Amino acid sequence: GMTRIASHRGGTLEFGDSTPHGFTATAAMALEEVEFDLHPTADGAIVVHHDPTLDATTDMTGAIVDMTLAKVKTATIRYGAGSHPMTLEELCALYVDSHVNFRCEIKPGVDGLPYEGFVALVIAGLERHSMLERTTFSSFLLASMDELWKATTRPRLWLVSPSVLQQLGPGAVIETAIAHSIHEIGVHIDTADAGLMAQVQAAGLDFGCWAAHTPSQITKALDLGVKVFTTDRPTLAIALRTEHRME
Ligand SMILES: [Fe+3]
Repeated sequence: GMTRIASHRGGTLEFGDSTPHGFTATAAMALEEVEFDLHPTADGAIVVHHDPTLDATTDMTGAIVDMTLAKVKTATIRYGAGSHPMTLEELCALYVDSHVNFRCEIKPGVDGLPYEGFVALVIAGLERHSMLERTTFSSFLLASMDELWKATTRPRLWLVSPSVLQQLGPGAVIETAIAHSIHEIGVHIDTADAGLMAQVQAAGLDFGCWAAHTPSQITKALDLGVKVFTTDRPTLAIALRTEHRME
């Protein structure tokens, strides 16, 4: 078939991290998914932002869950020409009329523990704005995968970090997925190879990748024939795939 392309945070290295501009630009592009992360605010809002704090990519400091949607909207995103962080409702508006689908990540808080009651709130929100039926859900945490398995019929994918992959080893990663009724894993592109993909598929699991940001990495994913990869350079990915097909 054809390896799908997911725009990492709207295309971080083209448009900045999680910017209205990058999401808008991604919404009009010739790829299949946009990838993004969500966190709650202290007053029940759902904001699109990678880290659980605002420090790294904005001019404001603090944990998103400790602050109001008001304060979060006062923050300005680095390299985002004046942009503020998006709510989920706002993000949904840009994609309702687009052909590109959602790949949502359930990230934990600053303490690394999952947000209590949030998976439900995200599922409600997406249903309320007519995108749930176009969302694939992802997380590094089995606690979050387990909540998703119980709360939704949408596709679920487990993000397997290099540490987990190396330490558990592929055998145990596969056993753990199967034990949790997880039908797809995503590994860091630098930890992927043909043998690993063989082993994963032989167990009945889909195999995708993440962090394919360079020409080398992007080409590796296409040559390997993975199901999907996230990329901070979606423009180049599309161009490299189009050219890979023909070659
Ligand atoms: Fe993510």
